[PDB]
Amino acid sequence: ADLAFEAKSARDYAWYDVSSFLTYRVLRTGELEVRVRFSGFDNRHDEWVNVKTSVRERSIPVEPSECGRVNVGDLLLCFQEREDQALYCDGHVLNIKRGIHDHARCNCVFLVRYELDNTEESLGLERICRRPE
Ligand SMILES: [Zn+2]
Repeated sequence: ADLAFEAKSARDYAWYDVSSFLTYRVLRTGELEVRVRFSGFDNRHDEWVNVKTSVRERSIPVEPSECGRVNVGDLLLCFQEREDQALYCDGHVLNIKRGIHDHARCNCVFLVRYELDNTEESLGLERICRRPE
């Protein structure tokens, strides 16, 4: 499979799936930014994003069978749903409460610390994605 990517928006600090890269530019600080096209979406969404900070290989869904590779301290992309918006943003696993289950569905409860505002939330596997490698 080909490398796929996600990019961090400087508007909301959330990660979004990238369809294609249109162009690049060098700020007079020497810092590299690329123009990205976002997945399944209008083209006023196009954004300049920093290459090193805001572009990375796409996050990976975790099957119930592999819920055991997610440990504490681990970095995850977490589906954060709040007062009317739902963003995918970084968080780290503070605690894991293992449940009894099988291949079909995971019922483990992961307590996550969101990186930005530092709030916390308890997520299930169905709402997180792991980092490659
Ligand atoms: Zn589990």
